[PDB]
Amino acid sequence: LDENRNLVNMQGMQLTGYPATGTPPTIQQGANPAPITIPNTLMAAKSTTTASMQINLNSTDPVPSKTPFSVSDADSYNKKGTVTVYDSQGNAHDMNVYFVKTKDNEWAVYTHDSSDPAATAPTTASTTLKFNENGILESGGTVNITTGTINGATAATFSLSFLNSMQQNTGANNIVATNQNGYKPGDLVSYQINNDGTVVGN
Amino acid sequence: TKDNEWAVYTHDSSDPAATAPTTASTTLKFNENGILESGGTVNITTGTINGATAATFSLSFLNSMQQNTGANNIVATNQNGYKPGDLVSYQINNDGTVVGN
Amino acid sequence: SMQINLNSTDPVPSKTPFSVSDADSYNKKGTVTVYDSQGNAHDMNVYFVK
Amino acid sequence: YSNEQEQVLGQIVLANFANNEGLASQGDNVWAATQASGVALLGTAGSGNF
Repeated sequence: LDENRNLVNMQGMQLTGYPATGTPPTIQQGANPAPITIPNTLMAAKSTTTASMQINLNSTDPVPSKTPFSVSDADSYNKKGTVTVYDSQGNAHDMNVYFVKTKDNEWAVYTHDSSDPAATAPTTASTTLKFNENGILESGGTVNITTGTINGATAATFSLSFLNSMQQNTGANNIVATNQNGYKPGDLVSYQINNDGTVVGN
Repeated sequence: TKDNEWAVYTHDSSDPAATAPTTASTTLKFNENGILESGGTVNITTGTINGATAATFSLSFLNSMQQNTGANNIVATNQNGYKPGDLVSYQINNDGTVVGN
Repeated sequence: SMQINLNSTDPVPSKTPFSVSDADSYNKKGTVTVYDSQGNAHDMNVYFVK
Repeated sequence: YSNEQEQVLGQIVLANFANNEGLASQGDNVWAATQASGVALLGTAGSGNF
């Protein structure tokens, strides 16, 4: 690993391979070979854009007792999940989501912020989840949510899709997984090579 | 001082009769993403020492990203000045560039 | 010229509109490199959707 | 010190090199910064790369 951080043999003949571009970068399969380098610089934070969250719901979920929806009383909702989003400067915001069941095959979804000091607790339903007779999501599984500002940062609206959900009596209710394509900034700390030649940075 | 705005003060810790920075040497104003926009360079002068002329020069802060990088940490610094010194050894590099040390 | 083999039993891409950022909307992405008059190579990305 | 106080006399610097196995030995168990070996690239104890 020479002065300019280029993978090179013991004599000075720089190593070559398929260059990778994108975010997340992908190996351009047919690209012309080019020298492979290891930039010590840091990659800038990318704001959350596509957050997804699966959930395992129950058919026998009771209707909430207190019909006025809120965020204080735990009885106001049947299910509560949470995800994390990133601003344009690497700040982390917490997005809460509430599922309530009015009747069968129909659910109401309410988003909420928990980091903005100027975020008033809402009651409007973010969306509706419609389900099959067997417990398969019908539609209403695509939402766009914008956060607020945090110490001089602009919000980043992300697409929240409750894809491949199900409500088929999994006992209680629980989220299968949460994810997105946003990340904080960070500096290079370690690099490796997999058993298929794809050089990996950490 | 506020959102996307910092003030930059300076002080020569070697001058015997230096003064604390009353005002700002410059002001850094950052893009919304965290990209530096203004206050990139500033003329800075120091004090004379031991009957030797003072140094007036430029101090630049370009390519600085304040993007929630954990805590504060200076990434790099650079100048072009050096103390006088004598020769120790030379060499010949891989491209014939005879360079001293 | 681009000789390429295509899988017959591969499925239709999930996302119906053609995206350019994620592979869910295209079956196979290849890349060739052509050359201009001045000599600056241009990367032609070919996207294949069944 | 002898009045229930503490002082700091400086910090140990760890100078990671961008190029290991490129340093040159000039005597005892000691190397010197050379070309094809990297700049000093100073740094503290536990911060990140070190």
